[PDB]
Amino acid sequence: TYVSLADLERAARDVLPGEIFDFLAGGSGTEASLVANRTALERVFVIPRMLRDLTDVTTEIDIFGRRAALPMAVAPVAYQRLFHPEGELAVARAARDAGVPYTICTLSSVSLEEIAAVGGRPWFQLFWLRDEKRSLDLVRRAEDAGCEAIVFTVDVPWMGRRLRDMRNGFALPEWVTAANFEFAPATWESVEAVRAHTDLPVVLKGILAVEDARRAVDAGAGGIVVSNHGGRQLDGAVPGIEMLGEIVAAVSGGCEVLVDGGIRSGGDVLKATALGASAVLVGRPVMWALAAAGQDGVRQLLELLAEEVRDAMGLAGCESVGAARRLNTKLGVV
Amino acid sequence: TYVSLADLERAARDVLPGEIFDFLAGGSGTEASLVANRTALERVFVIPRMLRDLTDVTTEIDIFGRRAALPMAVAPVAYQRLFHPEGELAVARAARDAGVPYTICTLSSVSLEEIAAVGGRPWFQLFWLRDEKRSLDLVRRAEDAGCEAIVFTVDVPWMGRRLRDMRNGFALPEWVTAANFEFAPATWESVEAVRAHTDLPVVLKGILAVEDARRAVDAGAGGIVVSNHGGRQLDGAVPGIEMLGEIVAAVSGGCEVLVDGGIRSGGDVLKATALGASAVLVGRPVMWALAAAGQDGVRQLLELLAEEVRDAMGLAGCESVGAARRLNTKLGVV
Amino acid sequence: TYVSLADLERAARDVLPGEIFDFLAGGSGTEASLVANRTALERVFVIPRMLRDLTDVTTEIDIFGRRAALPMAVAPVAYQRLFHPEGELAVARAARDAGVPYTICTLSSVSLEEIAAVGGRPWFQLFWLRDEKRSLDLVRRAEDAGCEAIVFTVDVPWMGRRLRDMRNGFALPEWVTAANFEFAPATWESVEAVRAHTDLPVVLKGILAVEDARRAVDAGAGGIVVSNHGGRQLDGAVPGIEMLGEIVAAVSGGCEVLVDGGIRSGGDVLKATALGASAVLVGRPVMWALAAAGQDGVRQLLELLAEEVRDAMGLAGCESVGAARRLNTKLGVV
Amino acid sequence: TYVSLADLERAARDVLPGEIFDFLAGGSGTEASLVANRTALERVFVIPRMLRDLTDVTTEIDIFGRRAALPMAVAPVAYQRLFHPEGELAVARAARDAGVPYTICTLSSVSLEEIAAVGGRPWFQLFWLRDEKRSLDLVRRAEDAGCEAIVFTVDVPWMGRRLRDMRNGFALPEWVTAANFEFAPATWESVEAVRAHTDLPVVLKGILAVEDARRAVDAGAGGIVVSNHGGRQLDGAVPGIEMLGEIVAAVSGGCEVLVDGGIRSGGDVLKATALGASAVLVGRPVMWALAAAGQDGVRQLLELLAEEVRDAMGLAGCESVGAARRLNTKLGVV
Ligand SMILES: Cc1cc2nc3c(=O)[nH]c(=O)nc-3n(C[C@H](O)[C@H](O)[C@H](O)COP(=O)(O)O)c2cc1C
Ligand SMILES: Cc1cc2nc3c(=O)[nH]c(=O)nc-3n(C[C@H](O)[C@H](O)[C@H](O)COP(=O)(O)O)c2cc1C
Ligand SMILES: Cc1cc2nc3c(=O)[nH]c(=O)nc-3n(C[C@H](O)[C@H](O)[C@H](O)COP(=O)(O)O)c2cc1C
Ligand SMILES: Cc1cc2nc3c(=O)[nH]c(=O)nc-3n(C[C@H](O)[C@H](O)[C@H](O)COP(=O)(O)O)c2cc1C
Ligand SMILES: O=C(O)C(O)(O)C(F)(F)F
Ligand SMILES: O=C(O)C(O)(O)C(F)(F)F
Ligand SMILES: O=C(O)C(O)(O)C(F)(F)F
Ligand SMILES: O=C(O)C(O)(O)C(F)(F)F
Repeated sequence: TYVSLADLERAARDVLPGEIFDFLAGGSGTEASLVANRTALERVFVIPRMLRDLTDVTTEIDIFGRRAALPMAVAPVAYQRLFHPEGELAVARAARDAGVPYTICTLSSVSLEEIAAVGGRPWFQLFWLRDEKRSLDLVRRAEDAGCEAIVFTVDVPWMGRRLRDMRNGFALPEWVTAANFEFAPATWESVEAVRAHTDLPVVLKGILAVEDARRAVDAGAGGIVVSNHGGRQLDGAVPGIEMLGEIVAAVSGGCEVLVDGGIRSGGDVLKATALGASAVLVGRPVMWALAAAGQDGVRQLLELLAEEVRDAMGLAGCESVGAARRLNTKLGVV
Repeated sequence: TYVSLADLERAARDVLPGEIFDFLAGGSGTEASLVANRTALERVFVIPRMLRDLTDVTTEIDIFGRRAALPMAVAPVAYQRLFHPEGELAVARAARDAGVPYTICTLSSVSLEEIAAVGGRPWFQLFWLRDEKRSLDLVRRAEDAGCEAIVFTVDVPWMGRRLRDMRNGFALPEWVTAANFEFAPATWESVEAVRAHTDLPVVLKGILAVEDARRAVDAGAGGIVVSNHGGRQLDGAVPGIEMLGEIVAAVSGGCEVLVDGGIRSGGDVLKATALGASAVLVGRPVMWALAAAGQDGVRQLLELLAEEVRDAMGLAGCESVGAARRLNTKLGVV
Repeated sequence: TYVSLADLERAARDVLPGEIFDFLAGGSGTEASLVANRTALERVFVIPRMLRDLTDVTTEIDIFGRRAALPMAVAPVAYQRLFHPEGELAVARAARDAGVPYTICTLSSVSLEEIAAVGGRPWFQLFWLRDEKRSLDLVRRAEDAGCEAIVFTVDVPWMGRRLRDMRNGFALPEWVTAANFEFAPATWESVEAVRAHTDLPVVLKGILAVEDARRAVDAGAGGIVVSNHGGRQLDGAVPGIEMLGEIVAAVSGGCEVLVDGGIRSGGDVLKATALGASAVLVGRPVMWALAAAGQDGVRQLLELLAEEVRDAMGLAGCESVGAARRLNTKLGVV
Repeated sequence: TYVSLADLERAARDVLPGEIFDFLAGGSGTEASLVANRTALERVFVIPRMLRDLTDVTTEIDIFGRRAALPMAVAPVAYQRLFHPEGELAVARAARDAGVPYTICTLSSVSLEEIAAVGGRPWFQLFWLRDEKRSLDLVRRAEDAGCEAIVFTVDVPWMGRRLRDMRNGFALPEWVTAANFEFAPATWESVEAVRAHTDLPVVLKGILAVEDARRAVDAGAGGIVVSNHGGRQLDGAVPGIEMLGEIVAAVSGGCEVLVDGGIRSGGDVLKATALGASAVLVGRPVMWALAAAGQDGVRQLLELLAEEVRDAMGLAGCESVGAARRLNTKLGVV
């Protein structure tokens, strides 16, 4: 039985080959931004409210035209067959059963149409490719397969410097491939080409500057993910959680504002929502659960997160996610 | 001989079964709010005054119509027979003899009428129950038994996630019961029902938001306890000591403002009073003393705390608790 | 050869009996204020000036009508025969030869007249006693013996709670006595009685509140020492170095403003002067040198401190102590 | 293969004699300013921009009339034959081949004319000497040999207190000499004498006070290096990186503003440029590479730094160094 997300990390570290654990856990450079994602959340404290009606606490949200069971989605994580033989299918089935959106990756190790066929109203994460037409074909494939949003990753003009992977000489095993089939820097022109090619909401993942959040709204984005890519891209990039409040104020409801990086409990979800997030993404912990126990492991993680989110909301006096967004916070020292 | 409260923790850890020590020591979740209660006090420094008349230093206060020997009461702690066979009776006798109020718990392991019969003008802590009538009957029982204040706990719509207890599989031994005999979320309506049912002062324990402190005064509370429940409820809730000054300013004398969480010396009592508290509650250390040496252990703890409070007040130039409330503080780094 | 003051602490720890080392090193309570004296200095960084004339760097100051070779005096430390058989005489001889004022203590283990006969224009530290007439007789004795200033300690209405001493059961050996022969709280009336009884400058040692520094000037003090008594009195009292700049601004040249607590190098002297101190006191390191090597040890400490002060001043562009007081500082993180 | 600058430090520590490693690694006093150079950079986080054109990312700058391949130069480091038998010639050849300026030192262990003959448009670092005419002759020698800038070190009126060197009894081996052949405090008059004696840009290295940066522009300096001399001069001097933004604002383009101290990656270069630096100097890491592998080691270090600078710039949305200077930063906690 798992009682915290950290139990799942310990389980995944036991089972996975070291170099695959390092691919999953690592960040770029000195890993300063990886560590800072955790430090930044640890410094945030919630000011809970008391004595409110909790007859019908609900953790549901409406986002991108669908009800979701929690203010959370599974982050895009490439090559999930690295962690378990059922890879993306195991995670997508558990997310569907939990009512949580799952983000299908451009670098999925099972084709996007197979994962979409699991059901659950999934999203699709796009990398812009040197061949533009391939990127736009991926968007059309995702839409035709029933994906509900395009999560355009805007912080990977190229992959960051992953020193653990370099030191391990890590490469994909022969049995893991990019099943949808290189990176080209995306620009605002690329965003507009995607927006013109689809009716789905376009969500820009990897925004940290306030001006880029404003420009995303002006560009017609339906959402942004405030994110430093889990500390895997620019080493020294500010954590998303440290930019979130300023960004939420600047867009002033013009798009959904998600955040990711280091969310490791329902209490962390509560902190993100109190700082103004519409929802969070969760990356590494979902893969820990997949490595530890496959689909059932992911189901147990999502049940644990749902319990922790409900617990934290009610302890803070919030019968709905909207009420949680109106909580105040205080920075402290750890 | 004990020369600090930390000597009592070491003694209690030696004697108690591990799972009972963990029930006592633990907090919710990652224990971030438990640790932060200590960090927050450690960052506060007092600016002492010199050269004042200390002919007649007194640590007494008047609160809820009674003189108390120190600006301190024993916090409500459930199930004290877990720590010593005399449980609540041992603690209540020592508190009476020291002139300190003792808070009888709804979850006491000796009935509230037995503990009240010890004397000492006790308080009574109320949990709101699914059966409302049971809660209101408890209030009437407490009043009929001579309790002087109703300490309504407002931060437990349900118990937080106590991971040590889950991991230990902790349960009450067969020989410990709730001797007054489930939780229902309390609301402001519950507060009003209690206020209408009693002539005693109603004290809301577990307030952290400034607006909830203001509303408590408007609701007719005679006091509040600024508290995160010793880090046992919302993991990530701000420490009470970090909200205390703002709350004292907002209520501007409209009710007594107590604080708890991490008070471990007379110097900590002085810090709380300099931040504006009327009095503190002390929880875990009283149980350490009870575990270590029963009634005599509690007596020794209260004598040590009285000596440390007198010492700190006089070293800071304060002949009375009111003067201590006018001290200034400075945040520092530890 | 000693190249830092920390070499002397290591040497003194080797030679002294543990309980005497603990009497010297210890503070009150949890030792939070003892540690904070060091943390507070470590957080201060100097902004040095370049390209100034350093033809004739001088570390001298004029204070209380005498030239001193450094902006430093030996702090009052009781019972110096605990550390070396020559006790106060060894320290006073080395201070005289270095041109540094030495503070003779009320609790000296050699009589104040013997120590004054060493020469060197000494100061005299006064404790107010239950028998007032004894305190005023001490002042007259000190003046008749040629002491140049009365350092009235205002932060010891009684001794703080020295837990190391309690735990060690420390007591003075039979061969160490208060050779000038209990504490009574001093008040502003006591200050005025001393000021009326002597022509010497009265320096109030142990001021931390800005208002008490202002009142000291109004009371006719010639100086104050901004100090928490080396963390030995109120545990949780702010470090003097954290109050110094505010106090220097409030008195606006109306008296000399000294500081002590944790000065462990010439660079620390420079930080204190850049924060506005007229001079520092140094306590524990002088006793380390005395324990390690007697008079010659103290001489070596004072020569090392003089070299470090000259080095730091010149590296910061300061040909005089007055120029060092005009340096700016920046708080940083350690 | 080296994947970070820290790999080179480990390699250099293996090969060098301990006392030479300590000469290289050490700082003055307690090494507080040495450590603070790293802490200060670790606290700075970059706010990267996304979706910008990265077709032609260039790391080049124009400085002192020459194009440089990176916003970096090799800092002046005395006596490079201590680290490798080819000393300065090995480093200068690698810097030339990488397109990076190399600063020839007054205390070079190979004559300045030999090092200049390597090519690469070098700079020359000047110490002011007791015999002024020797300093001015050095300037003329450097100019006649083709050096492009005079880097006048203004923070060494004398050498700081290097406790590692004292404790090791470090001295130059007989086979290392000052091949160009004592310190005199330099003043603003010395700066003017140099400016009058040369047509080359004069760069004042070791400025930390804002007023001294302003005065440097007024004095006709072409640049300054904001620097605490790698923590080797005043122990307790603020890190240059903590003064850089204020200094850049005060000079408001009147001279080039470089910074040094603790630059250990391309990400650190990016932080310095986002705080407004025109370029950085790098000291110790260049010597680590020289010790580890001679000229080829330096080449590998400079190739690694070039890759990290390009990577960090592009990940932050910057196609040029000028764009990197317009990035914003946020202080965080580590
Ligand atoms: C192993 C791994 C692979 C990832 N692959 C992608 C990817 O292909 N596309 C993308 O937009 N983000 C990718 N991410 C970033 C995540 O979507 C997410 O931003 C980061 O992991 C969130 O932080 P968390 O892992 O701390 O929860 C990846 C993360 C990891 C750990
Ligand atoms: C073992 C334990 C049981 C407690 N039971 C109750 C309770 O029944 N009702 C309540 O209002 N608080 C309860 N508390 C909270 C305390 O009253 C108090 O808020 C917290 O312990 C104060 O902090 P301290 O222990 O750091 O002094 C309990 C605390 C502990 C440690
Ligand atoms: C062992 C010891 C004894 C002291 N005795 C006295 C005293 O009799 N009177 C007094 O005013 N201060 C006394 N002090 C305080 C010092 O004068 C000084 O304020 C404190 O030691 C300064 O800090 P430092 O030791 O960190 O340099 C004593 C300090 C120590 C360590
Ligand atoms: C061993 C050593 C010798 C140095 N010699 C000189 C020197 O002769 N002249 C000078 O201006 N700076 C000298 N410096 C300072 C460097 O130019 C530079 O300011 C400092 O090393 C920069 O920091 P970094 O080493 O952290 O990169 C020296 C530094 C070291 C480590
Ligand atoms: O973080 C990852 O591993 C990634 O997002 O898939 C990549 F490789 F594109 F950068
Ligand atoms: O902290 C406790 O253990 C408590 O307050 O008694 C409970 F259980 F109600 F939450
Ligand atoms: O700090 C000391 O030991 C003292 O100042 O001498 C005392 F005892 F008076 F408090
Ligand atoms: O830091 C150095 O070692 C130096 O700059 O060369 C010196 F010696 F001049 F101070």
